[PDB]
Amino acid sequence: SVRLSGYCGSPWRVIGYHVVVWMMAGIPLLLFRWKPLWGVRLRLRPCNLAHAETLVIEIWQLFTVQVQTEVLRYYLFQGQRYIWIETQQAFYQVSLLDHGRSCDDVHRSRHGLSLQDQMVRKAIYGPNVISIPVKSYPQLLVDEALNPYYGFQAFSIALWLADHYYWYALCIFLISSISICLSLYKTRKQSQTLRDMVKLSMRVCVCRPGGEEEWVDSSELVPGDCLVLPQEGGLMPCDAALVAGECMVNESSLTGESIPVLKTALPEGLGPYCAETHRRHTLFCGTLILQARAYVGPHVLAVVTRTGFCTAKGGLVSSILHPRPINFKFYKHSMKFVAALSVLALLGTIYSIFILYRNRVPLNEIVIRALNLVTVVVPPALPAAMTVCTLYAQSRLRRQGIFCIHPLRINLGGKLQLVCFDKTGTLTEDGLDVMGVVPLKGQAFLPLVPEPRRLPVGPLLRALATCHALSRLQDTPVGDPMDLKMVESTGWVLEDSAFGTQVPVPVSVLHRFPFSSALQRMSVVVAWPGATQPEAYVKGSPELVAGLCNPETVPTDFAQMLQSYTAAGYRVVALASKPLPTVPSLEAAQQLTRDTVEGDLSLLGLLVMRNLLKPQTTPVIQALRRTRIRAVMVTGDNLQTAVTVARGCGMVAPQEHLIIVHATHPERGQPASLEFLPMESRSRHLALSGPTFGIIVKHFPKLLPKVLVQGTVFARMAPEQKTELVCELQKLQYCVGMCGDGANDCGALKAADVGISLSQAEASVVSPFTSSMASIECVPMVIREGRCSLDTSFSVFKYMALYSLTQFISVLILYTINTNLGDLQFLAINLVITTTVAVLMSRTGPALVLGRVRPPGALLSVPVLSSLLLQMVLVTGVQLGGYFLTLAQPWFVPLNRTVAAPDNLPNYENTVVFSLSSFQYLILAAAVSKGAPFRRPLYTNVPFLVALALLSSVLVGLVLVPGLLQGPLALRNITDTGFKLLLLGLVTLNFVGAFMLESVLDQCLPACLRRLRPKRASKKRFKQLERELAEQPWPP
Ligand SMILES: CC(C)CCC[C@@H](C)[C@H]1CC[C@H]2[C@@H]3CC=C4C[C@@H](OC(=O)CCC(=O)O)CC[C@]4(C)[C@H]3CC[C@]12C
Ligand code: ALF
Repeated sequence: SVRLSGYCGSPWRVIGYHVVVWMMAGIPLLLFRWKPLWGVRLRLRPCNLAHAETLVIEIWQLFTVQVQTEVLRYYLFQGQRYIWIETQQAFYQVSLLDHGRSCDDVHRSRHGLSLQDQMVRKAIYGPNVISIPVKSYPQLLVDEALNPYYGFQAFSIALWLADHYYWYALCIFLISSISICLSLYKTRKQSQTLRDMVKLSMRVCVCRPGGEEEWVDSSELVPGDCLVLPQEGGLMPCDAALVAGECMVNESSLTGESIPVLKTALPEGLGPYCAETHRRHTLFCGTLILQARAYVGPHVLAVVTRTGFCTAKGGLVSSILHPRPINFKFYKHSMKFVAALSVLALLGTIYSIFILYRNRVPLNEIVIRALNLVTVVVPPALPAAMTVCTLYAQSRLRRQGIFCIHPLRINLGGKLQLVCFDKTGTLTEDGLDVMGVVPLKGQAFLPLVPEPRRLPVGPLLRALATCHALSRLQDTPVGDPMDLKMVESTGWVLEDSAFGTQVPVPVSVLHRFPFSSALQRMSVVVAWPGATQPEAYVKGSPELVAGLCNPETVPTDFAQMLQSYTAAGYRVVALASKPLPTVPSLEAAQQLTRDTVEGDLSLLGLLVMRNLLKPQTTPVIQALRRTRIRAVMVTGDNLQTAVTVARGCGMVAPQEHLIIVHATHPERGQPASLEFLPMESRSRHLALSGPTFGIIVKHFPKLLPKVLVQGTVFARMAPEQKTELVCELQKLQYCVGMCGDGANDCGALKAADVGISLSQAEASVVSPFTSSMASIECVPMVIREGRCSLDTSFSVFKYMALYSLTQFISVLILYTINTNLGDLQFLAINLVITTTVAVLMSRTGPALVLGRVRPPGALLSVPVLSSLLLQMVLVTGVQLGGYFLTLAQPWFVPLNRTVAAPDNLPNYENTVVFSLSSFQYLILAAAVSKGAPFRRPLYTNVPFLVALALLSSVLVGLVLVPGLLQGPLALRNITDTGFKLLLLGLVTLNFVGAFMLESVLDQCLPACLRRLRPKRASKKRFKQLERELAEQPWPP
C-alpha cells in the first residue's frame, strides 16, 4: 500500500531546521538519514493534500517528492506523472486519465489532434521522452561524499592532521578519493548505459485535424495524437494503435525477439482498448518498423496511446532505474558481526584510556590518543574494496558474453536453488527442422524420406513447396517458421505468388485460404503450366485432414504411425490434394469457397518436423542436477513434446518417475478433480499443464506446495502463467532464476530472482541479465561467478576485519610502551600494502566446476568468527613474542618514556613491532584468499601474486638491508643479523601457522559443528515440504 501527506511550505521552519542541523552536530543528520520520517516531520508542517508542496510517498519505505504546477499541479514519482484531479481531490496517475476508452474512440481520433488540444495534452502527459536524469560531477560528489563513512574519514583526516601525522592524513585522503572516484565511475557508467539505450529523437509526420499533415518533433507527441507511419518505415517513437493497414515490426528492442511481426489494424467495437488484448494492433516504443503498408488511403495511420515513461520501454526503464528491493539479504547479521567486532575495539579503547592514564599522558592528548585508536579500526579502503569486487564481477561476466545491467544481482545468481527454462530457443533449437515426409503408394505408407528434394515432381512436392503463406520481405521470405522451413527443405524459391523449380515447372497460386488456429487447418488453390486442371493442397492437423480425405485413400495404419511420431516429440502435419474441375484462371479461382476445397481430399503424405535439442543443453542440465539445483521447464508447447524434451535433456533421468497430473474442469454440480496418470520410460516429478496449473492454483491451494516442490515439466503455460508460477515458486522461498529468450518469457524474466535473456544484443531492458550466446551454457557461467563473487565479498570483509584488528593490536602494544607507529609507517601499512592487496584480492576468477556445496550467507557464522578470533590470537602472539624477544637481546636499550611519539621514535620496540606487523598483513591476505571450492586459486591472478611477492621482498629488504628506507620510515637500524634472522623465522612461523590454522578450521570444524548440535529443522519452506514429502510421498 501507499500513503500521501501534504506539507504546505513555510520559510521560518526551514531555516530553523537548517541552522539546528548545521550547528548541533552530524549525529542528528545520521539519525535523520536512518529515520527520515521524523526529519521530514520536523522540517515542515503537515497540511491537507490539496494544499501540498511536498509529498511523502510510501511503498515501509520513505520518499520525498515535490508538487509542482504549470490549474495543473502534478508530481513525478519514479518518473511516472501524477496529476491533480480537481473533481476527485486526489492525485491520479496519468496512465489512468484516458485508460478505458473503446476502439471506436481510437478510430475516431484518426483525424488527429488540434494544436490547442495538443498543448493541453502535452501539459498533462508531459514530453514524450524517457528522460534519464543527467547529474553533473558536483551533484555526484554530493551524492557519495556525504556518506557518513566519508564524513568519518574526513573527521579522521582532521584528527590526524591535529597530531602532525601529515603523511597518514594524505594517505587517508588518497584512499577516500580513490573510493569516491570508483563509486562515481560506477554510477556514471550505469547512467551512460541507460541514457545510451533509451535515446531516440526524430521527426515524425503528424495527422492534424482536417488533413493538413504536419511534421513535428518526436518529443511533442501526446496520447490521442494521430501519427502517420512512413511507407519505408523507421524507428517507432511512442506506443500506438494501428488504424490502417499492416506493419512489420522488429520488436527485439522490447521483447528480445528479432523475428519480424505482423501488426494488423485495430478491430472496431465498443470494447475498451487494452494494450494486451490488442497486442497485435499496437506498435510499441523503440521497436524498429521494418516496412508498413496502407491498404485504404494513401498513408498508414497510428493513434498514439502512451508517451514517455508510460510506454512499454518506458515501464521497463522505470523498473531498471528504480529496481524493487532484493528479498534475499546476502550478508546476514552483518550488523551483529560488526558489533561483535566493535566490542573488541571498545575493550581496546578502554585499555588505551587506562594505560595512557597510567602513563601520565596529558588529558587533551589522551583524548587524541583514544580517538586515533578508534579511527584505526575503521578501514579507509572498505568502500574501494567492495566496489572493486563488484566491478571485477561485472567485468568477468561481460568477458564471456553475459551483460549484467546492475551488478548487485550476481550475489543472488550465486545462491540459486531453482532454475526455470523455456523450451523453444532455450533448450531446443529455435526453429523446427523437418525430418522429412512419408509418401503414400496407394493405401500404404512409404519409408521416411529425409530430403524432400529427392521426391519426384508431383502432388506431394508441389504441396510441400506451395501450400504455405510465405511472403518476400526485402528479398527474404517471412511467415510461419514451420512453413518457411518446409519450403527451404524443398529447395524452391518464391518469385499472385509464383515459385521456381529448384533444378520441373514454376508453380502459381491462384487462390489461398489463410490458416486459422480454431480451424487448425489451411488450404490453397494451386496451378502450374502444363496442368490439365488446378489442384488444391491442404495442410493441417493430421487427424482432421484425414477425416476430410477419402476413406479409401487413408491407410489403415495411419493411427499407429501418427501415435508413434507424435509421442516421440515430432510435430506432424498432413498434406492432401484433390483435383479441381474448375478452368485454370484467376477469375474463377478467387470464387472458390474454403468449405468446397477442404472437403473430398486425397492424402498425399505426413510431414514430420522435429525440434532438435541443442548439443549444449544436456551437459548443463546434468551439471545443474548433480549440484542439487532444481531444474524446471516452464514452456508453452505441448505436454507430450515438453515431457519428451525434458526426459531427453536430463531433467528426468530414465529411472525417475514423471507423473502427469491432470485437473478436470469443474462442471455444474461437481468440483475440480485431480487425477494422476504416470509415464512409462528427485525420485518423483510431476508434469502439469497450463489449465491444470490454473485449476490447482484456484481450487487447491493446499495441494499447491506439493505440486511446486516436485513439479518439473510445466507445459502449455501461457506467458502470464509463467510469471504466476515464478511468483508462486518464490513464495516457497526458492531463489528461482529463469533463463528464457523469446517474447513469452519476458514477463517472468522480471519476476525471477535471476533472469537471463538467452539470445540478445549488447544489452536490453528485457531482463536483469542477458547473454550473447544461443545455448544455456550461461546459467552455469552465472551461478559460478555468483558464487565466486559472494565468496570474494566474504573474503574481503574478513580481510578488512583482520587487517584492522591487527593494526589496532599493534598500535595498542605500542601505546602500552609509550610509542606510536609513526607517520610514514601508517602510510606504508594503510596504502602500499593493505589497499593494494585489498583491491587486487578480488581479481581471481570463479572455479571451473559447479560444486554441491552452496556458499555461506552469514557473516556472524561461527566459522567466520572462529577464524577471526584464532587468526587474531595468533597475530597477537607473534607480535608479543617479537616484543618480549627484543627485550632479552643484549644490544637492547629502552626508549625514552619521558616523551611520546614521534619524539622518542625511532626505537627498537617500534622497529620490531612494525617489522612484524607489515608481514602480518600479507600473511592474513594470503590466508583469507581460499580458492577451493568457489574461486580459482590465489596464484592464478598474477597481479595479486606479484603484489604479494614484491611487498614481501621489499619488507624483507627493510628487515635485512641496513639503511634501506630506514630514514623516511624512521626504523631504528638493528646491527645484529642473528636477531634479524630470528625475526624472519617468527614471521615464517606465523605464515605457516595462519595457513595451517585456516586449513584445520575449514576442514575439521564443520564436522564438529554438525556433531555438536545438528540442525533440528530448516527455515526454508520448501525444505520443510521436501522433508514432509520424503517422510510420506504425496501422490500415492
Ligand atoms: C599508490 C599505489 C601503490 C596504490 C595502488 C592502487 C591500485 C592498485 C588500485 C586503485 C584502484 C584500483 C582500480 C579500481 C578499479 C578497477 C577495476 C577494473 O576495471 C574494469 O573492469 C574495466 C571496465 C570496462 O572496460 O568495461 C580494472 C582495474 C581497476 C582500475 C583497479 C586496478 C588497481 C587500482 C588502480
Ligand atoms: F518455448 Al517458449 F516461451 F519459447 F514456451
